[PDB]
Amino acid sequence: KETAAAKFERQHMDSSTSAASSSNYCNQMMKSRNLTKDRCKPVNTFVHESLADVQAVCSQKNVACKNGQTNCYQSYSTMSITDCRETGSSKYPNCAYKTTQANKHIIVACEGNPYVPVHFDASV
Repeated sequence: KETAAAKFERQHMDSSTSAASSSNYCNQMMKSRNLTKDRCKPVNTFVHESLADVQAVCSQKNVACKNGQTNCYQSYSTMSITDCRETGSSKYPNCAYKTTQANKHIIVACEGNPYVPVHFDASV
């Protein structure tokens, strides 16, 4: 059954692009990563870095997660991220997203051994 660590990679990693390059990125990626299968996931972030650099955040700065959990970590560095937010025209199964490209610090929740990212908490 898909592990939380593999789910994190499927929902949030895009190491094969340095940034989104068209306003269609989100529409394409959300669908291809199967995030719109049962319903339109309202918001999702993609990280354009190597997985190794993202797993390493689990050893960077410890911060409370937005929900008060103490297993969150904030990247020491800014990262290339694409934010995808549902549009007013989004209608299941035709989920429609606005693509935003930015460079920010990321916040993830880590668990297990090896200790790796399992949830994308926020970009700051």
